[PDB]
Amino acid sequence: AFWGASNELLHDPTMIKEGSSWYALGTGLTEERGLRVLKSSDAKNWTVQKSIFTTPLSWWSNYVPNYGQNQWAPDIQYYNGKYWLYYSVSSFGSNTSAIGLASSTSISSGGWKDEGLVIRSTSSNNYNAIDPELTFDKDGNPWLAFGSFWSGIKLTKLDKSTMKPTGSLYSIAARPNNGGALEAPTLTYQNGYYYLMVSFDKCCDGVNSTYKIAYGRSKSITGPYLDKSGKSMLEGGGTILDSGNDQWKGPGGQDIVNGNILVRHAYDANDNGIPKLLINDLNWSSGWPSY
Ligand SMILES: [Ca+2]
Ligand SMILES: [Ca+2]
Repeated sequence: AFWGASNELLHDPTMIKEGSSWYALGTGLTEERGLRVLKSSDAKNWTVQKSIFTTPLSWWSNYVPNYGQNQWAPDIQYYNGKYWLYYSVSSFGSNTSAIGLASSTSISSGGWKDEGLVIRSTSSNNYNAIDPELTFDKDGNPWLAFGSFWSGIKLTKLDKSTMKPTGSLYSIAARPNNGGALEAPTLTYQNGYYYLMVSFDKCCDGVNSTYKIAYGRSKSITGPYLDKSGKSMLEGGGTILDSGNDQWKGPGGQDIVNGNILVRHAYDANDNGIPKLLINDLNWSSGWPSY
């Protein structure tokens, strides 16, 4: 079922439970520094907390010299006794970007240790190092998906002791004939399959907001991810979970929480087109994700 939509603005959400509260994190407000943090007791009515990175980290300028003041598209998990917070440092439209990592033993305390650079991109790369997603393979070991535009969604294994990349960089979703207009991966292993969801974006309106949520599955984490029709996500495949409705436009930025909750943003046609946090239960019983 549909849990509801938030009061508070949130874009590119991730969410996690800590004690008697839920925390939802998102892209920082454009006019502020850092990452946006919301807290609630009911996952519906949220209060805005002090942001993460109200002070920027000094190393960011070494990789993204004219980074925008807000950081983007956080991702969080608790693993091996710590919270791991991946996030994006970038500037609007650019593929000169970096994904950073911070760690904590408590979200409510608001203390984060800088773990440094995860992966970066420059104009010389055919991908954009934003929109991280931490996932776990069938052996419980960590991997990172990321990407936005250019040749699309990438995947690397992570070293379980440093939480940074190891091995080769794999390609797992692309839209070669629609301008590379996809972003924001989320990836989970359920019932013997790897599932990849991505946001398909508008390619051609000069704004490139999210538009639909699309999915595919694969027996191996490195793909190919195939949609319900059998089409590979590397060739623009992806079955549409959600294309919005009368009130809620451009759903995207989706993240799978606890295996069976889907959070996402969508833009409120009844409230100035502001992106809000929408949450549904997720069912996998069909072989595929469903509301
Ligand atoms: Ca995300
Ligand atoms: Ca996630």
